[PDB]
Amino acid sequence: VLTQPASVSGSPGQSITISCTGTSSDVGVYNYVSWYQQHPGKAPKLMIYDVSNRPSGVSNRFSGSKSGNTASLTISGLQAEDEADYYCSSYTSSSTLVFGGGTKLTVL
Amino acid sequence: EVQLVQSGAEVKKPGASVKVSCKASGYTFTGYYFHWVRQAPGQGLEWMGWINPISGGTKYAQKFQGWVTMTRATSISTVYMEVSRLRSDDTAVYYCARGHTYNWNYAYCDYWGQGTLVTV
Amino acid sequence: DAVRDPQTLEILDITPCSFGGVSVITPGTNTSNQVAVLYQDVNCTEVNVFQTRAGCLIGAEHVNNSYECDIPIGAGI
Amino acid sequence: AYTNSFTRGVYYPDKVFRSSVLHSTQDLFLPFFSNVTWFHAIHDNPVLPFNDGVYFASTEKSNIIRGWIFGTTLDSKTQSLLIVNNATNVVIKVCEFQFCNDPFLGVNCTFEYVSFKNLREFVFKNIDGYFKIYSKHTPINLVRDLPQGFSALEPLVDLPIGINITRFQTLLALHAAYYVGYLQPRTFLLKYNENGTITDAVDCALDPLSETKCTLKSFTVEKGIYQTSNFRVQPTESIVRFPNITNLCPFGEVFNATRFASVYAWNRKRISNCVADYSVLYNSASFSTFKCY
Amino acid sequence: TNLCPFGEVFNATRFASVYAWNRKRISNCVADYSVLYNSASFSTFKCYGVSPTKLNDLCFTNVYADSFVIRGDEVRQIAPGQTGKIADYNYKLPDDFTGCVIAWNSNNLDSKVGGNYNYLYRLFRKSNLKPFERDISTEIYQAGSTPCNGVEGFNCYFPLQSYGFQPTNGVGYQPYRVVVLSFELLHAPATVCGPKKSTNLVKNKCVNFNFNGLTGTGVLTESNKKFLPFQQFGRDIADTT
Amino acid sequence: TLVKQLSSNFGAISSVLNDILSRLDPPEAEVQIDRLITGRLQSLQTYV
Ligand SMILES: *[C@@H]1O[C@H](CO)[C@@H](O)[C@H](O)[C@H]1NC(C)=O
Ligand SMILES: *[C@@H]1O[C@H](CO)[C@@H](O)[C@H](O)[C@H]1NC(C)=O
Ligand SMILES: *[C@@H]1O[C@H](CO)[C@@H](O)[C@H](O)[C@H]1NC(C)=O
Ligand SMILES: *[C@@H]1O[C@H](CO)[C@@H](O)[C@H](O)[C@H]1NC(C)=O
Ligand SMILES: *[C@@H]1O[C@H](CO)[C@@H](O)[C@H](O)[C@H]1NC(C)=O
Ligand SMILES: *[C@@H]1O[C@H](CO)[C@@H](O)[C@H](O)[C@H]1NC(C)=O
Ligand SMILES: *[C@@H]1O[C@H](CO)[C@@H](O)[C@H](O)[C@H]1NC(C)=O
Repeated sequence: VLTQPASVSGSPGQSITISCTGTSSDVGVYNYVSWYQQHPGKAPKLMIYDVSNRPSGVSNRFSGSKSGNTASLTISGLQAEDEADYYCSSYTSSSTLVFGGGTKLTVL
Repeated sequence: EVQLVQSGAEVKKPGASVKVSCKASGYTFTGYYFHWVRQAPGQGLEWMGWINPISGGTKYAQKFQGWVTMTRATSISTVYMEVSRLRSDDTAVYYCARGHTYNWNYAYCDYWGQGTLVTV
Repeated sequence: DAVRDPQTLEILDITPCSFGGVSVITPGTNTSNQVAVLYQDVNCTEVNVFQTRAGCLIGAEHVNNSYECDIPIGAGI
Repeated sequence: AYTNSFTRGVYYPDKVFRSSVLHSTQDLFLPFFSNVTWFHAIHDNPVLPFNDGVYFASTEKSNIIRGWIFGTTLDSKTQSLLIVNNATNVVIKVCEFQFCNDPFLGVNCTFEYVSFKNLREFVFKNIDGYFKIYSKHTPINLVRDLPQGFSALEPLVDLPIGINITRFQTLLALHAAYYVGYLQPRTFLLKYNENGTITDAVDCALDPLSETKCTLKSFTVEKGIYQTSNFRVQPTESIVRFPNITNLCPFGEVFNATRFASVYAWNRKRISNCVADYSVLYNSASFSTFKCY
Repeated sequence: TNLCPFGEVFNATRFASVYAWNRKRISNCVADYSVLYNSASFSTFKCYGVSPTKLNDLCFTNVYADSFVIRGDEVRQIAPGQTGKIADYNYKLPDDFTGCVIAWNSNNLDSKVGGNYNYLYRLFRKSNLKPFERDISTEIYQAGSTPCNGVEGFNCYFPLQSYGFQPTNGVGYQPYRVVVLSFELLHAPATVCGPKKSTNLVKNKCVNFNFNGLTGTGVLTESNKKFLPFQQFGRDIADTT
Repeated sequence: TLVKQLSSNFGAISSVLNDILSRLDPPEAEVQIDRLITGRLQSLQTYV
């Protein structure tokens, strides 16, 4: 339902961004975006809830944003252990949870 | 701390059914929804539905309506998810995940189980 | 006694609603079951009707002939 | 069809012996000379409201009226009190009965009990979940209507059923006219004779002479002028005025604050000029303690 | 001769939750409350209108028995004119309450490891609960605009929630059983009388009498006052017997 | 008039003195009684 780039790459120490595009029934206000990080061979963990809020133990270099019907995840000071699949997720139609297609982040 | 322990990996034939279990601990079992999310190999996350341990209220994903059943046993703190009439496209890692208890909400699945691989 | 309207600054007087005692004028029930009713200290408005200084008297017929007093009502009636 | 209740629907208000006395009591009685709806059982068993209590009367020659049903829906969804006098058997049940679309008699229970020429008067009333039944059977010689006269009804049964009763229906024996009135919290002056039998009564709200009789506590009034009551004009309608404003109170930042100061350095926030909704907190039910004076 | 089955009530093996609070109408017994009173196994025993000792030797016409399981912290709420969760949405004694209320610790019986998910309590409602108003309805109340359609949702989930009852909790956070007595008086004769033994009656002498709890001093003589069958007492102008 | 007054509660739980005493302990019965004493005392003074 939500659209993400299939791949994003960057070098250690750089900033990368991951886009998430939805509609007025999901990402458009009233709406709140979440982000999941899925390390290779592991379950997803919550990374961002409520557009930009971090659970405890999530570093400040992960930041979320939302503008209209789009959202973004910014990762500053990129590390090797950031190599993971990233999923945006959002509430839809005041009925259902939807996901993005996933972005594989690779570290060069 | 929240723990979700799922049943082991399964293989099925097309046309068969599979029932996956998710054992919960480390919180008030009934006080929170359980989500099921699946992931086909090398593919994205697909929301399957939610179950309320109180009474047993469910809502499924529209695409699985008529062949997914979610149940719970409150005595053992276990949620079950059954899929019937399986096809090769149902080959996935099946995750249970613990969420909030207010139905209409964003970011439902907070604490995820280890995942059950089912191959069809 | 009076209040200023909180929305529109005018002064309103508050006069408590009309009330008054009720008397029933009756010959003994050993004679008749019929009665006349006096509404004390009111006008024949709020309430065979005769307005007197005593109040509004209903049920009694007003007669021109004077007589010796029987059941007294008030102010010479 | 309607009729004149005359002086009917008077029952013993309690179980105390009294004699040679005029006793003033307030209870649910049938108002004197009120209208009662007249139903026919010749050549008629609708559902009537119960209101606060019901007077029921019938005239009999062949014992056609054989029961009563009391409840809200009378359809197996709720508990419904059922009284059946089949032949010589007063049977009372309070089950969630499935009643017929048209209940009649041919010629989750909490309780069960088993025991024109005839005027059979009844009073059915509910106080704090107690279903009180009064009745009086008396010989009559009248077909047309309720006979005129006075006769008090004794209580027979008091059932602690705890049923919410808003409607009722009758049960007719099919191979006897009946009336429905309603009770009101009327004050009556009841006259008990030397044998403790109620022989007469005054409805205190029937007319000014009755009001006189009740004021003087007598059935007989000497000639004169009497002060009996006080008239008041009643209000019509309400007027609400408050200042037209819209600003809200920042209770959010107070209660949901992220930082609190210690007790000795206790903080203060003067607040004014709001619209306040305290019920959001009151019913929040997230507070271990909430008291004030 | 018959006695009150208090055994099966108090010593019961199973209790219902507060919202689905049970009732047992009891009548026609000989009652000994002192067996409980002096049992000294009860953490709390209070009531209003009657001292225990004085009620033991007294007759009553009708009594009810109600029981449930609440939290320690909230025990105080079972009293006339209280506020809180239970007072508002689960149970509310009438102000002029004349019954008797009892509670003891049952951490050894009702609590279980991992948290007992049995007992429930109602949370929200549009209004206050009337006296003895039971609400078993699990209907999803709708405080919003969108239709509810039964499903649990973004508006007002079940007004029913289960305690935790972990045994590892504090004092106030452990279940305390409760049994609410009710004592009411009507015109019907007192059926549930105390363990008192009658004496013979002596006529035409000044005596200290007690008939079904009704006391006084006077001379008892035969009379020709013809009581109706439903009448038990006659009265003087002074409202004395 | 004097006689009838005895039957008033004057805010006590009962006009009947024995019914208070037979149901309440002294610390509570005293309160109820004081209400009746006040009422009755007042009644006599009026009559006199
Ligand atoms: C009053 O009426 C009675 C009839 O009940 C009669 O005997 C008596 O003489 C009457 N008295 C007067 C003075 O009218
Ligand atoms: C009754 O009202 C009229 C006006 O309709 C007035 O002329 C008259 O003086 C009033 N009488 C009394 C005594 O209030
Ligand atoms: C009395 O007579 C006069 C005529 O002289 C008339 O106007 C008036 O209405 C009469 N009043 C009564 C009380 O009958
Ligand atoms: C009773 O019914 C009659 C019509 O038969 C009607 O004139 C009268 O106003 C009614 N009275 C009351 C008090 O309902
Ligand atoms: C009346 O009904 C009861 C069932 O409630 C039945 O036992 C009885 O036999 C019936 N009739 C007679 C006359 O016995
Ligand atoms: C009381 O009853 C008897 C009949 O047993 C009768 O003789 C007497 O007249 C009655 N008294 C009254 C007040 O009617
Ligand atoms: C009440 O209403 C009008 C707006 O229509 C406004 O001019 C006036 O100031 C208001 N009064 C108060 C006290 O706010």
